Amino acid sequence: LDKQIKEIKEVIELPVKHPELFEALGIAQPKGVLLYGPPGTGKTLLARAVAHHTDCTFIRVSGSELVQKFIGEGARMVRELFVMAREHAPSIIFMDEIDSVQRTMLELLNQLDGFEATKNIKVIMATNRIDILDSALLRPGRIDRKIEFPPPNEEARLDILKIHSRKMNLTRGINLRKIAELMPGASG
Amino acid sequence: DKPIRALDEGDIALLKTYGQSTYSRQIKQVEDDIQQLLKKINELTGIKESDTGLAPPALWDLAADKQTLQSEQPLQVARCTKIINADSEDPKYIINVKQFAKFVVDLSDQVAPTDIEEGMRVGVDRNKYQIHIPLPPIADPTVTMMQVEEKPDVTYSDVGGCKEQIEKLREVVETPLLHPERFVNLGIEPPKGVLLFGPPGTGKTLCARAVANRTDACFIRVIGSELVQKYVGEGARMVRELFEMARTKKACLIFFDEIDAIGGARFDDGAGGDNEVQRTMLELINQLDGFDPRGNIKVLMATNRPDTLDPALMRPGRLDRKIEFSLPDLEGRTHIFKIHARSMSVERDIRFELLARLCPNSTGAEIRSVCTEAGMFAIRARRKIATEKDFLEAVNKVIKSYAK
Amino acid sequence: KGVLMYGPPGTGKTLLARACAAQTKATFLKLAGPQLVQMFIGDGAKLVRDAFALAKEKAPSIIFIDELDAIGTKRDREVQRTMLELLNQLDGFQPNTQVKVIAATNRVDILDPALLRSGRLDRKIEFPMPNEEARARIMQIHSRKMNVSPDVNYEELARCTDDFNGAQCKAVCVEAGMIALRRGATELTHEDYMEGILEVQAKKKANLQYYA
Amino acid sequence: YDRGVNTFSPEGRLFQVEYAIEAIKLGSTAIGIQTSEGVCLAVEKRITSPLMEPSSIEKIVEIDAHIGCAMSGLIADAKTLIDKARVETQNHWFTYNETMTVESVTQAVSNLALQFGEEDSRPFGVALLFGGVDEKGPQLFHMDPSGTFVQCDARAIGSASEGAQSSLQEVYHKSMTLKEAIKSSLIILKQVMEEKLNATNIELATVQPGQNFHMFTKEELEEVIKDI
Amino acid sequence: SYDRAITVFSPDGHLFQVEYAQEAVKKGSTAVGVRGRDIVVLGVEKKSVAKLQDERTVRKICALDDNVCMAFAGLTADARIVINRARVECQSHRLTVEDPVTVEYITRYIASLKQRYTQSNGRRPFGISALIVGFDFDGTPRLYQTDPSGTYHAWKANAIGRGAKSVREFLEKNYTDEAIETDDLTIKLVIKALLEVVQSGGKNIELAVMRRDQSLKILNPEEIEKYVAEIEKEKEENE
Amino acid sequence: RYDSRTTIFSPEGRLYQVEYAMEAIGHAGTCLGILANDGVLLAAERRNIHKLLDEVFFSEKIYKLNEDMACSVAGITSDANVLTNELRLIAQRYLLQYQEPIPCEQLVTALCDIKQAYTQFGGKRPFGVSLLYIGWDKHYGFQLYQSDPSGNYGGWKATCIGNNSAAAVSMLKQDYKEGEMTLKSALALAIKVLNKTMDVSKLSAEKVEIATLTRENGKTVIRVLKQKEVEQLIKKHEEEEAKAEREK
Amino acid sequence: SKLPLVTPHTQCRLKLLKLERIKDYLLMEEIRNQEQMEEERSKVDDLRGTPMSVGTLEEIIDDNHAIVSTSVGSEHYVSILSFVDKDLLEPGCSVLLNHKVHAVIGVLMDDTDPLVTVMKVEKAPQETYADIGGLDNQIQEIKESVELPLTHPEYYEEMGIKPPKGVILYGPPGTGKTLLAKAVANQTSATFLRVVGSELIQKYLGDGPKLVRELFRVAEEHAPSIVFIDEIDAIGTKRGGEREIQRTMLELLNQLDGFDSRGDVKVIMATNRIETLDPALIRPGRIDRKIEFPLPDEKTKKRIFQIHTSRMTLADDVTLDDLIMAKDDLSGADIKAICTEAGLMALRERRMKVTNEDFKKSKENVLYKKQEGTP
Ligand SMILES: Nc1ncnc2c1ncn2[C@@H]1O[C@H](COP(=O)(O)OP(=O)(O)OP(=O)(O)O)[C@@H](O)[C@H]1O
Ligand SMILES: Nc1ncnc2c1ncn2[C@@H]1O[C@H](COP(=O)(O)OP(=O)(O)O)[C@@H](O)[C@H]1O
Ligand SMILES: Nc1ncnc2c1ncn2[C@@H]1O[C@H](COP(=O)(O)OP(=O)(O)O)[C@@H](O)[C@H]1O
Ligand SMILES: Nc1ncnc2c1ncn2[C@@H]1O[C@H](COP(=O)(O)OP(=O)(O)O)[C@@H](O)[C@H]1O
Ligand SMILES: [Mg+2]
Repeated sequence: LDKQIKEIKEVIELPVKHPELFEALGIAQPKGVLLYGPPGTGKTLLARAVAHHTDCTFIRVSGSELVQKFIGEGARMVRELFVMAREHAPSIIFMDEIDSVQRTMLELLNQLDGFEATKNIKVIMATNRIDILDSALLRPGRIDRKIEFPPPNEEARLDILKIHSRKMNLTRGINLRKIAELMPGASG
Repeated sequence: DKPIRALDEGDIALLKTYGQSTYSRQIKQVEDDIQQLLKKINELTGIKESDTGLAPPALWDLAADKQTLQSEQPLQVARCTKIINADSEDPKYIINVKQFAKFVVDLSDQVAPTDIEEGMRVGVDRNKYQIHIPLPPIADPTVTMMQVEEKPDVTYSDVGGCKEQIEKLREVVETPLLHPERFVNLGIEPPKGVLLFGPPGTGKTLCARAVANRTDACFIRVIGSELVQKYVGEGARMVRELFEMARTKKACLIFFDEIDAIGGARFDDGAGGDNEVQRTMLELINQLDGFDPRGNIKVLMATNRPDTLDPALMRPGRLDRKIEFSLPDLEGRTHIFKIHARSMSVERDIRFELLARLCPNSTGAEIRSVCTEAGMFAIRARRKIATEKDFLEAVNKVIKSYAK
Repeated sequence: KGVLMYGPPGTGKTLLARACAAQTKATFLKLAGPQLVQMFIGDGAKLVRDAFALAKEKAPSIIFIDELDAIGTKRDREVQRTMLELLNQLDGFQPNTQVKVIAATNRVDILDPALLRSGRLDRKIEFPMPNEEARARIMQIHSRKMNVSPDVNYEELARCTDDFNGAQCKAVCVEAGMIALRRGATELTHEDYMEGILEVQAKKKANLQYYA
Repeated sequence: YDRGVNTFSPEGRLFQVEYAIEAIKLGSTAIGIQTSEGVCLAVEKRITSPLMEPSSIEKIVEIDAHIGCAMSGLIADAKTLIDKARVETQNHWFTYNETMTVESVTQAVSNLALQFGEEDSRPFGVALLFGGVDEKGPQLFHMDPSGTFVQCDARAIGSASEGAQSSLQEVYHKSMTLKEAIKSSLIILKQVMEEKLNATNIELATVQPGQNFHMFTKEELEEVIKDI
Repeated sequence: SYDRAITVFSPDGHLFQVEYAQEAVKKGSTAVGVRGRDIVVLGVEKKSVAKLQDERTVRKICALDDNVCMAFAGLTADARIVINRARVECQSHRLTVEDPVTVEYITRYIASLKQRYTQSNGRRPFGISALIVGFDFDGTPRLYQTDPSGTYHAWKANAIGRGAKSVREFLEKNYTDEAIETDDLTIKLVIKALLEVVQSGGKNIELAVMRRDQSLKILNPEEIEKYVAEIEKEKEENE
Repeated sequence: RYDSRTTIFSPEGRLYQVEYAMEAIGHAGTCLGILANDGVLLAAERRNIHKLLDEVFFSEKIYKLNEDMACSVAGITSDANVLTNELRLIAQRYLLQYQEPIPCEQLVTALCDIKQAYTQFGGKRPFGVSLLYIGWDKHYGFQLYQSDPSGNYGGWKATCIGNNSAAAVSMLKQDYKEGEMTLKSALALAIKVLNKTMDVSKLSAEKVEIATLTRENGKTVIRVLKQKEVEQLIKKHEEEEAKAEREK
Repeated sequence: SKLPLVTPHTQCRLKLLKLERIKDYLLMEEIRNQEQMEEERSKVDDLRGTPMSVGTLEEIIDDNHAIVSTSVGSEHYVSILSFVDKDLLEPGCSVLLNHKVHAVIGVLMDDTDPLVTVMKVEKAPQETYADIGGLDNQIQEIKESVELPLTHPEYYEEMGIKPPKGVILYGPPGTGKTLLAKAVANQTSATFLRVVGSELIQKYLGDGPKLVRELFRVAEEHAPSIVFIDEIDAIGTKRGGEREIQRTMLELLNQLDGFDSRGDVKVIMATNRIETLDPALIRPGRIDRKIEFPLPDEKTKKRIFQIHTSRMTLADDVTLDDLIMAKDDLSGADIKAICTEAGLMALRERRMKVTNEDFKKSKENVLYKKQEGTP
């Protein structure tokens, strides 16, 4: 997958490398990112990778802790993650599987509307399935694009194989090309 | 359209500059230099002294400070327990230096054994832990500010239309403490518990504040939500020192406001729920009327849902007298308008009765708000006197805006 | 070894416990249900066990539980564990030595499973709403100090005071006294008692045909 | 205890139709007075938009010329009750060849009011005022979603009905002439609803024993306007 | 009590379900109709037929009888079934009854239909409202509207929520007690309301005018654009 | 939770059940109606491409009910079948009481009214089936219409329903043709749109079902394409894309 | 402390003049010169011989004796020296002790309570009346009840009013409700306390109402302060969650008025659904004012771009009036996206300056984000 890298870089790596462009053209910096695609398939693999190249602090949050479901601490836990991230600026906050309760959603929207971009602190929240809630989150000041993760193509799946193929040995003629085409539509 | 990609690092250098070349480099250098020079100034100035400070110099030090420092004993706090009294000459005392240890100690020769009871929260010396001084029992902190410690600026004159209500309330709460001689000579025991109930905004809390002002004795305010605590049994414990603190006073008033918060009737079909609150409410019931008679602790109780209260708490003996508050009538509305408008800057020519009969069943709080809004109407014109017109327009605004 | 006192509030259970303490001369231990809950993990169990130990060490002793349903709630596990400690103390290996226990509740239905067991509470004593003659005796008792006019028919007051509990009747006498004070009366009469009942009895309710 | 009408509340009441009584509060106020000189009914409008046809609000409607009718509630159930009343009166005339006395109208309307939970629905959130001049002289009745009906010397029903009813009780007695009763109702309405009264924001209707026709008032309120 | 059932009262007497029906209408698009000196004129807006979709199937207006037409806003399925019911009712009443139909009777009928389908559980109320025009008030024009709550009223001019909030205020500010001078000024006021409407580009705006003596007439997009340009010019010299 | 029953209204005034139905067709199929002239066609892809499914009826997505009517199906199969039989019964009744072929619009509106009625009343569930029909009549001749569970009928020059409908409608806006747009151009457009909507390369014939109506046969005829002609169309599309690659 | 703000943000030599003037003043401030050219400290600091320990005090027995506890938990009855600020010592504070005899030797800067440390929001200097487009009716109304009572009580003091104790702001989301109240805090000197109603709903039995007490306690020591309750409707609407929310609501009504005194703090609440909250909130005796926030109209919108488009580089083809005509379709928060998306849009055009077409390709993308229904 290649298109994912560019748009995430333009929305995360770019706001990290050249803040002068957004002040020179007088814009509020982009604030949020949201990922559509099958669960995983480079979803976390992308977010973890971009944080390394920007060297900002990465925050990993599962969808499970998001849905404590007995009014656990959703009201304030969101803030506690946010404040610590500001303390370690620049930082990247990542959450996964938003599809996995309404009150803390409103809480997150208010924080998303309220926190300042003065610290290169951004939110990348990821999803697996096409949900009715997901289309409602795409709002001003919260998220700015719709990165898509398609199932890997034939040559694409071959590259995935080659990524883990370095360690593995081989016979006198292992053609990964022919192996690649045997799984149409398989995920990453 | 035509597909495109993001910016190139080679592009960005000129693209950020290109058109903007007039003052951009200079302005940026000035900005960053300003920032770093400010950081310099902050450093060269040094750390801003976080010194808390002391009292102003003219008052303090003296040789007496060093004197008491060198002379006085650094006494340690502890809890006494179970006087031995085996030989009754030196009866021996077991104390608990809380967080530290437990000990068997004696008294200093200054303090008499009759001055020590069991527990007693006694402080001891640091070397041999002799009993050196008795200390007041530790009232729980959050219970302490619950004491009002100040009289609100309201008298019974402010309360209007509730004349029989305040009459019975003074009969039950103020009369026995001011004039105990009437009851005993006749030979009756006055009531000790009052429940005030009515619609929201009827003026119950106003009578509460009026009583607290005219009390002249110790008065403690309670809001029903305060006793709710997340720890189990903490609310009941809190009620316990709340009552014991009151007993320490020479007669005292206790005021719960909206006891509905915890006073809910006991229920079981939920297999759980608010039973933790119910335990606190049971402790309260036990405190008002049970073993160990309450003493001269009159209890004032106000709530919007008298129906919802548990019958056991609702029982007379704990709540001896029920006082009903109703929406003011035309006479009551005129009286309350007279009350609030008196302090306001108006012409002494307004037809208060016209305003009142123009007023529907609107509560007393509505009267206060309408008077304030008339004052606001006057202020918006910067008229240093209010007008009757302002009162009317406030009536339309408030009453009809809600009645829309 | 176990006597449980139950009934609607105002029947006088606490008063009977107080009198029993008054006359017995024995070591008397009084406590309410909320006094045993606590927040610490074992604290309530320690209080129950240690109170039973003190009752033992004092030998002939009586323990009084008031509003037992506080910890007597049916089978938040902390209150459950304290209650279980309570029943095991009540039953006891080498049971009860010479320690008698008295419990008072207004709601039996919350107690249920095993606290009401015949072993732990041998006698269940029901406190009914006072009888008419009982109500007359009630008003006699509390008026003894109040110097009432002799021309008062307490049987008539009992006729008026239906559904009244003992506490409400005492409040009726106190209200008669306060009404006499409002009149500034040297002595109080039958009329004052009637006004006392009229103010005590009930909310008197609204117009009961226009309801729905 | 709110799922349906066919369930008794713990106190014996019904917390489903008691809210139907509460629905009367959200309706506009209406005034009805019975006098020996005649029966008059007053209805408040609170003009909602100048574009509306003022008479399009059916809160003043006639079921027969000897009788009057007024409304306070949801206008839909109101029109249902109105139609039912016209139907019963017309059928009573068709069978008996005489006017349906107002008490019989109020009783017979109420049988439809008694269908919320006893056939085999929901009470209609409408409270009505009837005024009739018949074989028992001038008559004014009131009926409510609970199905109870009462002959009234005077009555005020709707929003702010309580204060109007109280003031009318203080002023009215059962021996006034009709005109002073209308004046009292008019001043009470002028006090309560919006402002200086006029045909746009208030409606008036009155029927007489000697004039068993035309309760309605159409721009003869101008006398009221110049008077009150 | 809550709003989960059709026939249940709120504890303060409100019926939240019918209020939700009115609000579901309120999300429906602009619909404003007026009655002029003699003619009644309506304007359909916000259709926004996007390229591939055809505007013929939109049914911007349906005529119940030769003296009454309707379109409704909200749900097109409910609008269609009510159109069929009203058409059948008016035609059958005119065919069967000894005397023909007037717009008042069909107004009562549709109000009763909404009240009926609103009256019981297991039967969803219509989520549509419409503004009724009649020719035969003894030959005079008259205008009603209908509401999901089974409610109807008569207006000199009426609008519904999405068009109400702006356009209806604009009308109550502008509406002259003198009836719009001739059908020319009637269409002029309709075009002015469309100007108060969101977009007024003419890409999907269509109008139908009925003279209360002549039968219903349908306006072409070219005439609508000409009227819009005339109104824009009139605002232009208004400076 | 205000989505339980079809007859209730939510505090935002929307019908979650009917929206759930729309989303149910959201993954039903990829059936499309082609923009065409001189003849109108439907194109359908089957998610039942398998080595052992028999397709005994020689068609599982298309269903013909007239000498001038036909329909393509994507949704719940049982609802689809009962709806098609109901359409057959409506056509029979109209032909019996009129002795005339039904107008297409009247028929589809009748079905949409029945669907709306099924949604309106309690204890009843919306037909989660959207199906496309074509017809020629004496009112408007060539006609193509779409229907949805809510009881709404959509008239379209071209439309596609089912999964990945967004890409199909976007390209049909982009690759749109008007007027002279013959049936063969419609075949090419349908081939292209199904190749893009599907993830496959060299779209296999057994994964597509296509039928059409022709009016040069003005006595009127409806044809369902076999495997060979569809394969020839696939080869034509392949050579077209090969030429486009040669255009670089 | 902070520097003043340059007047024109536009690249110009006037801004150069202002920045060089501030540079000159900062250079005169630049400490080096002064850094180039007894009994009180010697005695008392000897009395508090180093090292010093910090202890928690909750008692005052005499004016020179109290109970003090240290971190390990032990409690000590110790003497207070003369130089300790008597008013500063109150229960729960942290007190410095002498390391030898634990005598109280001074009060300390209180630094604890992290939750309310978050709660005392910044001065909100980033928000200002100059950043708000044409909310004239709201401004004067909010000036009546909030800003003026906190600025010149003289009118209220003279005329005899008790100023209103609470205001509720209602309007569609993004209309600027929060921005106005924040701007009031900047406009006034009062400290700003912001809280969103969803957060105070707490799992444990009693903390929810406790936080309400915790907030209005925090407001009181700051004296002039603003408490901002955002999206109040979560705790106020209609009706084991049921009882606690009622209990929480009632706590507000007891701190929004009720018993005792309220000092000076003003309360501002915001919500989108005024037609849903409890009548107790709508109670025109409890809450004196309810402010309306309509969707921005034509004139208000034009100001909004003027506020938001002030910072980018524009073309002469931009027609702001055209982007305004349609309706009150979008709130200002949406219009912020209009600027932001366009800024990104023109950036994607590889131009650092925006054109009208960029705004059209800014307006559409904002519109597709809307939902679908009732076709
Ligand atoms: N039989 C009785 N004889 C005398 N006084 C009685 C009697 N019953 C009740 N009372 C009165 O009841 C008052 C207090 O009620 P008491 O607590 O004893 O009753 P209860 O029903 O056990 O209440 P609770 O369980 O709430 O404690 C006493 O002051 C006493 O005068
Ligand atoms: N495009 C890809 N190339 C290589 N590995 C991948 C790809 N997509 C997913 N993975 C595998 O997925 C794992 C990372 O988790 P991922 O699937 O990206 O997200 P999640 O943690 O949500 O499942 C890695 O172990 C990696 O091997
Ligand atoms: N009868 C009255 N007399 C005078 N003032 C009243 C009366 N009733 C209400 N008010 C005014 O309205 C307010 C009512 O508050 P209150 O009803 O006591 O609050 P609570 O809801 O705690 O009972 C008071 O501040 C008072 O100024
Ligand atoms: N009238 C206005 N003037 C200036 N900015 C506005 C206006 N309306 C909205 N905004 C923008 O919207 C944001 C404020 O949103 P707001 O409506 O306070 O959120 P909420 O709806 O949660 O209260 C600010 O960032 C501001 O840029
Ligand atoms: Mg007891």
